[PDB]
Amino acid sequence: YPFWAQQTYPPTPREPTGRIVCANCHLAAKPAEVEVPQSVLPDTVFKAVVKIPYDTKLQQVAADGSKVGLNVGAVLMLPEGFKIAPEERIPEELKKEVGDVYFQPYKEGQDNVLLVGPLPGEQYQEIVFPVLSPNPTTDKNIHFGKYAIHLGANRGRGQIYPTGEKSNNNVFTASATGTITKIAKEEDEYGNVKYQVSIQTDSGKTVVDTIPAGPELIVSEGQAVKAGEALTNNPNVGGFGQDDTEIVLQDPNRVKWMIAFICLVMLAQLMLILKKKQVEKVQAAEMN
Amino acid sequence: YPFWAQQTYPPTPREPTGRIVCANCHLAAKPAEVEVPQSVLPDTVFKAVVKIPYDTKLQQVAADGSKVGLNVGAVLMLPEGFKIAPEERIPEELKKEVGDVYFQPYKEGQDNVLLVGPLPGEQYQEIVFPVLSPNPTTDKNIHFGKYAIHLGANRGRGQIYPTGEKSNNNVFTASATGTITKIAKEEDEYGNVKYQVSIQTDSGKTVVDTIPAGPELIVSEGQAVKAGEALTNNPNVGGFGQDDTEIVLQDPNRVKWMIAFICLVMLAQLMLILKKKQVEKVQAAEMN
Amino acid sequence: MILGAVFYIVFIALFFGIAVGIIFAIKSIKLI
Amino acid sequence: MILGAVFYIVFIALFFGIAVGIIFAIKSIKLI
Amino acid sequence: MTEEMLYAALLSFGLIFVGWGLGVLLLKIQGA
Amino acid sequence: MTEEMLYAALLSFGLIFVGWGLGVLLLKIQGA
Amino acid sequence: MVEPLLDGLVLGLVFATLGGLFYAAYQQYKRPNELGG
Amino acid sequence: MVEPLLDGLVLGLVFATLGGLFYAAYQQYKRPNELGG
Amino acid sequence: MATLKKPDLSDPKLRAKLAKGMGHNYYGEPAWPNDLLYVFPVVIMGTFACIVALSVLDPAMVGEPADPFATPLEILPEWYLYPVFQILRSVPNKLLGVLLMASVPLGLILVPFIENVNKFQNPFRRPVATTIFLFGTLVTIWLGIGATFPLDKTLTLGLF
Amino acid sequence: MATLKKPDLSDPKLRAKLAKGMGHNYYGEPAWPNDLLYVFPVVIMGTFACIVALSVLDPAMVGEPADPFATPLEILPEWYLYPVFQILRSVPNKLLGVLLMASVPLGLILVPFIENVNKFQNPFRRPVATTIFLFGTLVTIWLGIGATFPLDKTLTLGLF
Amino acid sequence: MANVYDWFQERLEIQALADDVTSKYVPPHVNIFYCLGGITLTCFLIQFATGFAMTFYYKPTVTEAYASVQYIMNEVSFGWLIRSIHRWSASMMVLMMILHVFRVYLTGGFKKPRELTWISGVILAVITVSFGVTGYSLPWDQVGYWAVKIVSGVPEAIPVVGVLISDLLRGGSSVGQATLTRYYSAHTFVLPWLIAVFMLLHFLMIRKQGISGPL
Amino acid sequence: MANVYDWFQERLEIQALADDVTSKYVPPHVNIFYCLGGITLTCFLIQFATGFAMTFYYKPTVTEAYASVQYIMNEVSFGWLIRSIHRWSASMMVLMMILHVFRVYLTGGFKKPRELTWISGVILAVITVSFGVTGYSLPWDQVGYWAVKIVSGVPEAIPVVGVLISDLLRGGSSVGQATLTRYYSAHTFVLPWLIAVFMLLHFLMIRKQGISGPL
Amino acid sequence: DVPDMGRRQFMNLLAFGTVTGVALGALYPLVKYFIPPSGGAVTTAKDKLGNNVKVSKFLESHNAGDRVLVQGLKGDPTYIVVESKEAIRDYGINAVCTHLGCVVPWNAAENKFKCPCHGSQYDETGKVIRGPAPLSLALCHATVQDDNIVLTPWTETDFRTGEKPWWV
Amino acid sequence: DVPDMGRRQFMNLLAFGTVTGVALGALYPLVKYFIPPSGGAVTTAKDKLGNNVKVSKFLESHNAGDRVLVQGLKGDPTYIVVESKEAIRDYGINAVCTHLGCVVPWNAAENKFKCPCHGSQYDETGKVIRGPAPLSLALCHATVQDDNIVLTPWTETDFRTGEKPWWV
Amino acid sequence: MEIDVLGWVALLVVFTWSIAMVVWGRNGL
Amino acid sequence: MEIDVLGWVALLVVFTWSIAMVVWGRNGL
Ligand code: HEM
Ligand code: HEM
Ligand SMILES: CC1=C(\C=C/C(C)=C/C=C/C(C)=C/C=C/C=C(C)/C=C/C=C(C)\C=C\C2=C(C)CCCC2(C)C)C(C)(C)CCC1
Repeated sequence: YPFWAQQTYPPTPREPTGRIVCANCHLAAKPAEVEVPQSVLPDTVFKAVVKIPYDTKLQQVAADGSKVGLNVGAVLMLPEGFKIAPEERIPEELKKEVGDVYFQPYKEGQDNVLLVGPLPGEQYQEIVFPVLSPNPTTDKNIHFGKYAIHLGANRGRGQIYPTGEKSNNNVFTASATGTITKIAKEEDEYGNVKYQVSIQTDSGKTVVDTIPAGPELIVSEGQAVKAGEALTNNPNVGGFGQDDTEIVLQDPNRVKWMIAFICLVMLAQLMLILKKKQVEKVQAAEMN
Repeated sequence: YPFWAQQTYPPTPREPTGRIVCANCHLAAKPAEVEVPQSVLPDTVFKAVVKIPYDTKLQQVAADGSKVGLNVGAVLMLPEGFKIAPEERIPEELKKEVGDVYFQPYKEGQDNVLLVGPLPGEQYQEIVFPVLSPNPTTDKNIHFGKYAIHLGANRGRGQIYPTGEKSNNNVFTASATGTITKIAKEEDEYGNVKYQVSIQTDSGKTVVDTIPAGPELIVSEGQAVKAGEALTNNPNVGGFGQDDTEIVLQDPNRVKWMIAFICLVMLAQLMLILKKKQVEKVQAAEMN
Repeated sequence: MILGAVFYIVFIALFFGIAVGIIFAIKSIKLI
Repeated sequence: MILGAVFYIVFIALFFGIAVGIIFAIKSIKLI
Repeated sequence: MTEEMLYAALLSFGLIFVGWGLGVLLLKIQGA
Repeated sequence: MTEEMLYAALLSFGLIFVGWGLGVLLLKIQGA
Repeated sequence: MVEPLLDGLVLGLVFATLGGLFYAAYQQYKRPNELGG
Repeated sequence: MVEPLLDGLVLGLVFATLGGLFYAAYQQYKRPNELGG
Repeated sequence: MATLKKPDLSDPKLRAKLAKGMGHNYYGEPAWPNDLLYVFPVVIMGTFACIVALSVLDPAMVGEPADPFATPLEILPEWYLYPVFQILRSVPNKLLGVLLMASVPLGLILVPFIENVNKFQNPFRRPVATTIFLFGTLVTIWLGIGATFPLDKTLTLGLF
Repeated sequence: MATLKKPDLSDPKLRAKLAKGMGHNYYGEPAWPNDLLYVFPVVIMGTFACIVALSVLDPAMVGEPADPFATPLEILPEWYLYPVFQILRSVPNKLLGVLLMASVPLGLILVPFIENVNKFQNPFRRPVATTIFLFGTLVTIWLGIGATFPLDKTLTLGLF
Repeated sequence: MANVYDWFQERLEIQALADDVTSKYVPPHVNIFYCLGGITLTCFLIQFATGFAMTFYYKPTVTEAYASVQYIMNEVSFGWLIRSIHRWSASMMVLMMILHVFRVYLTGGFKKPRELTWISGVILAVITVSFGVTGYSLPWDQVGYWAVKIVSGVPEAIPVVGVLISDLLRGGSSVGQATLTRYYSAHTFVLPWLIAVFMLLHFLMIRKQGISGPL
Repeated sequence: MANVYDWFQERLEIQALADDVTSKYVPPHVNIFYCLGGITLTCFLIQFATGFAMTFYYKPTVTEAYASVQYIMNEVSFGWLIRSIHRWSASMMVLMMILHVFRVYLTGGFKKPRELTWISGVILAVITVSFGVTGYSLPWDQVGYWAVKIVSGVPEAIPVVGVLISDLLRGGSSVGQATLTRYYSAHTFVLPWLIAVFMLLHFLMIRKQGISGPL
Repeated sequence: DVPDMGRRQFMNLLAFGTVTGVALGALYPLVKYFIPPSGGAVTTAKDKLGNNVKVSKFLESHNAGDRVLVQGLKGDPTYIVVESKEAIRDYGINAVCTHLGCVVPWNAAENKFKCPCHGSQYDETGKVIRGPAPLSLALCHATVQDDNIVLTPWTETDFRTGEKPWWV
Repeated sequence: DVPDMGRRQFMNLLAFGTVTGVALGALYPLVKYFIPPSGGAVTTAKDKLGNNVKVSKFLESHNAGDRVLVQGLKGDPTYIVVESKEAIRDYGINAVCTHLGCVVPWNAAENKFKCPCHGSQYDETGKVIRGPAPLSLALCHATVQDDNIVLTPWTETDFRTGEKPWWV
Repeated sequence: MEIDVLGWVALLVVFTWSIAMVVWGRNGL
Repeated sequence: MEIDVLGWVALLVVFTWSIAMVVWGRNGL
């Protein structure tokens, strides 16, 4: 979860390569988008939409085994002193689509990298960030310009605990290599079910191989398929996205003179072509 | 003296401006030269001549007053691991003109800045340094090239003690401003003679003004010439020079190919002019 | 989109105006 | 000085040699 | 992020035409 | 240190002449 | 890093020009000649 | 920093040329004309 | 009207040119005033305007500073480089693609030798070009788009 | 022999040129082979040789590194700058010398306007130049030498 | 006055210049796309001006390069304009030039009398792309530092020379300060001179031979 | 074979080039010193080659400039040759050019038909001296760092503009990194282009008008 | 019917004038570009290396009549004078000559600064004794404050000349 | 009497040939000039910043199955593998791909390195699993010595391929 | 917050007008 | 220690010969 990102990787969610640490545990890949407009003006509330699509009507494996809906997380990282819009200022239908979300900052001070989630899958198909542009006229190391924004979003539960052990939403190899002896089925007054399998004859050969509850097995009886294998099948309907995107923090002034300089041009251009015409005419008095 | 240079200014005799600290005490200026050849080859003994001219037959003022001959000093500073030639290697008429000189290094390690003197004026009119070029084929941060050498030489005794008080080979002002009362003449069982003068009436006015022995006075009786004045005359027939000079530490190889590449040229040039001639001739068959 | 589309129409429009207009003015005080 | 002066004389000399020489060789096997 | 490209394509292409027509049209309004 | 300049002057100047004469002389030895 | 706006800029004009290019080759290859080659 | 070798290089040629320059102006202003201006 | 001048085909000199592949700038609208003086500046000024405009509304990014230990995933070259880089990366032969690059130049030179077999300009009159051109112009674009994509829905461009 | 070609003074065209200040490269030794092909390379190659030679026997120094707090005493400019720097420093008027510098250029331009009063080349035939030239060429040198010297045996150049 | 045109006219024969310009005509198969050329050129002059403007602030040194670009953006007056224009106009030149390749080819402007022109065109083409690859990595940021890293490896595939070529390219065995050094000399001193000598032929021929003919 | 000269001759009219060269003559008042020009030129090409060689090692940055020159001398193969040649040939160009000023003047080659040539000559003159002052201080050592310090103060005497001019010159109020920056752009990108446009006129005129006449 | 010179020249003036508008338009930012960023945009002495002369073992290890350089303001080197019953002098003497500005040395003998560049001389406090230097050396206020040295513009008049400070 | 083509062509050959001699003469050093100085002219691991990985709180603060970069030799980045009963692996895996050489990442899931540049993949030790990369990743010897890490050329054969090390 | 939009239109309009102007100007293709 | 001298002479000799060659070559001034 977004929090254990923070928890495990304190000063940043992204490495120098652009990865985003999240992808260390969430092993699946599924697409993530991130729209925001092409330009904002300074001091402005504006929307940024995170997208995290997954096929709504299907289910993943849970802790113990059940077979439950699922949840989107996501860290987004806005450019320098962008921050979530202060709330008197979000206006209205926006309040509404933002919903009930928690925009938590990746470390004290960095308001511009926000963790978000675990939200529940079905209303958080798309996730809105109401955000507000800095103002380079008043914060004196914010300049106008074009800047990057990076999302990495994930949806559905992951493959490794922040503690270092495997979850059950992956798929177990087979330790050594030989002929299997026993598909037991544990369920001790707690920590539920437990398919207990093991291999043999060859050389040494009695190694034991438990495998949590909620994968399948699709490897049955007899057998010996080699060095850590098939046995499980793939529980994991989950997984992780990434997106980068540009945004220009524009200054209306630049826009204003630009527009002026253009008309100044268009005008000149017609004015020449006008001249030319007036010459095509003094010329017609020079063939005859 | 060269030694007190060292003594007062340890890590170098020259400041970033190119002065040479010596000139802080020796206040006179008289010319100093320094010749060395235009090129040396590597690993070579060669001469460097310091010059320190002064008019041999005249005399300066001494400690107490006497009226004695005088002495040349000088720090020279050769470029990187140049050093004084090792003595088996100086050869012969050179041993001879080098004479009886002490080439003392400005600090442990720097064999390439040498103090020299106090020598006595009349044989040390010119002072020879037998020196030996480094060898960039064997000392691996010595390169061929053109390098600077700087002398500053001085001759005859100076104006300030390394302790900070005046010597007697300068010329005393007059403290305040008024009418002088007394030309006394001390000589207490030691530290000899002592013309004792003083001024007055004006405002405050009794200040006392001793003046060592061996300047003149040329300010006599009555008087009042103002804010620290005339009184003494100029004892100091002494003083200090400076010289800089370039030297190339050449590599005969460069010279060898150069000479080859030239003849290669001269040859080509005659060879063209030869051709031209042979054409001026096929041409003469084309006017007639 | 809808906004550009307008501003856009008006903007060309407007210059297209000046264009045509100033031929004529320019034609009938006989300069062209 | 005395040394250059010589080496110098010989050096030009020598080329001056080749110059003149090779005109002639070059003249009388009739190339010039 | 891929419909900025679309628009751009789209109008880089379309707008040509418009300018085209528009000048051609001028052209008429004056008579070649 | 000021008689490097002397020589140089001196021969920059002189040597011209020599080359001069020397070529002129060639010139004779072949006949214009 | 990919650059959207430009990429439309490109295909846009690329095609548009390939377009008019062949379209004049035609206009021209059908009105033929004029003034005598 | 002053540079001896070059400085001779200079006067050397400067004078030497001023020299031959006036000397041809003369050679020439005394053989006059040839071929007809 | 336009403004005009008819080849004057009685002129030995012009003729001898038309002849050679070229008297071509001798007949037509005069190029002083007419096309330099008047329309030039239009093209130049417009060109400038667009580029300024572009530059103002969608300026230069500055990206991260360079890290000798990181390859950034998502590294493309500039765009006009894609096509090649496409190739370069669907061609397990190192040495090969490099030749394959080089050919774009070499080949491109070869063209007017080859295509000189005859002599028409208009591509309508010259079927075999207009194809291998259309052909290649197309592969180029398609190889282009090819890196806008991920490794291997790459050539298939993700539709087969 | 040399090799030669006499102005052909019957040619209206050459004449009309001689006329203007210039048919001058129409008569003489032919410039192909003769002077380009053969002697050029001589001049170029010699030029190179000397400079290589110079460069080898008396190479570039590298001097001390720059110190913002030290002015080095003994600082001159390059040589061809001396003359000016001389001036610059015997002219207590700041603003003046700067004009005085500037004039070398401006004045030098002025010359062919002025000296156009007549029309002879040869300076023998043109006394008044050959003087103010000789004159100035001399002051120049002398002002030059002037900084090879110390502040003020400077103009007197140390002999009065 | 005291007639100016004359003055020149006497001396230089200034006329011939005009009589030469004004005596040239435009054939009617010469339609809009015969601007592609001059546009690509226009683009390039814009490069040269904005480019040289940046040589007053850019540091081509591994510590200062990247930083300095930021200064330009950021703190120099119109830094962003200047630089951004450089950036867009690169692209417009690489493109307008592809567009002009198209009009030449489907006009067979490259055909007999003119094959030289086309050849030079292609070299211009290669030099432009190199203007391109080199410029791109002077900011010595993440994307540009890997481009030098890849494209300098490429030469190495080639068998005899190829390593040696790569070392010239990058100034040692591995991309480093020599590389940005050499890359700068390239983008700002070699390429421009090269690009001019060859636009010089490309225009000289064209002037001499006049535009291809009609379809 | 399959005749090469022809090939060109067909297309370009390559002949005219030769017929133009070979139809030019040398008058006999054209004596040795009418080499002064071409020599000054030769000198300059040597500059351009050795110069650009140094742009592959020189750092124009206040930390690395000085150090790098030392690398060139010192550690690059023939560094010393290259650099030393740059250094001597600067001087030979400033001089051979003074020598050519003399032959022009005491030939009145600058007279009527030619006053333009002389004018351009003088500008070449100024640009050369600037090649000069700027180059001299790129090693950013003691002597060169004071030259920028003095010559940049000079402009400041002038009343209205003059301060403003000095700041362009040096890139701030005081000599610093902008200065070496600007000075580099100058010596390696502005001056050379300037020097070429103006040797371009100086040679174009001369070709058009032929050498001055006899004495 | 065919328009008369005088009306071409009208239309000339219009396009050719409006074309300039474009040209200067484009020129303007380009010029402003080249005009360096103002550093004075929107204090404590410093050592050759660049360290805050800590006043106390600067009292200590220099002497009386000594005079030693120190990044002044605009970081110009400024000579701070150790006085002859030693604490500091009020004002510091800003070290650039006034000619084209080499850094001027204290000649300890002739009690006098002299520009090694082309010659100018100046007295024991500033006042311009020879030229080519126009005015005399700049000044400034030195305090002991927190035990850095703290240099302040010298705003008041020319204690050494009466009327207005030339430089402020 | 007038010399025959054939003897012009002799004299051509002589001057024109000797003129080349000059030209290549001058060319030669000029070329050698541009060919960079050999750095291999006439060892200890290093951190991103540039510090000598002190083996002991590098054991300490990375894990088991971790694999972290480190200036290898020619200072190429080299991945040093922390092994699953933790001291160090003998050899280090030199990190540049073998294609045009981006620095290749350990994909911890698929236990496999993959070049982000154009695609190539490589296994848990080196051996080249996809292309465009020709050979597999370089290697080298890692020891604990003085408690720096000390990397040595891997001179012996391709433990992962049998015959000769491609790179040495 | 759509001077921003007026913004781009301004580009579109020169692009247009420029073509437009060129064709008008030379009876254009 | 006078290849050093042969050294300079070599310069002197090209200077000479070059002039020399040029004059010979063009019946010279
Ligand atoms: C835009 C309207 C435009 C056209 C149309 C155009 C045409 C054109 C032609 C037909 C040629 C061949 C000329 C001949 O037969 O002598 C040609 C040549 C050159 N052009 Fe032009 N050109 C247009 C636009 C521009 C612009 C804006 C420039 C400005 C850079 C430009 C430049 C050039 C250049 C350079 C040549 C070189 C060949 C020559 O004869 O000068 N073009 N153009
Ligand atoms: C050395 C022997 C030499 C001579 C002599 C010489 C002469 C010369 C003349 C008379 C002119 C005027 C030409 C005319 O009337 O068309 C002239 C012009 C140029 N020169 Fe030459 N020149 C000599 C030496 C050299 C050398 C080595 C070069 C090589 C750079 C050179 C160059 C030039 C150039 C450039 C011109 C431009 C004008 C033109 O008509 O080309 N000169 N030179
Ligand atoms: C290096 C070089 C060069 C150069 C140069 C120069 C730099 C210079 C030169 C110079 C010269 C070349 C000079 C000359 C001079 C001369 C003179 C100065 C003369 C004089 C004279 C007189 C005075 C006289 C006389 C006479 C006679 C001798 C004879 C007759 C008679 C009489 C008696 C009259 C050249 C290019 C060349 C080429 C190679 C390289």
